[PDB]
Amino acid sequence: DRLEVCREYQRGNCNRGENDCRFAHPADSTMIDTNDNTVTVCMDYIKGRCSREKCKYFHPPAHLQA
Ligand SMILES: [Zn+2]
Ligand SMILES: [Zn+2]
Repeated sequence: DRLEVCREYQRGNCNRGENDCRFAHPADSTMIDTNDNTVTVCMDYIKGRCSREKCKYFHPPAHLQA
């Protein structure tokens, strides 16, 4: 899974906010591919199985997985 990052979020301008927005709002420490502005998803998280203390892969909220 490779999710499109919210360009408005990246420039400090997302008026929808993270909860509503259907694009990714990744943390500054999260792996991002600058070639296409996507974040590769943590597949463990999708299954409720990510127990890593500091995972560097995007954990998509429920409304993005929908
Ligand atoms: Zn957004
Ligand atoms: Zn994870």
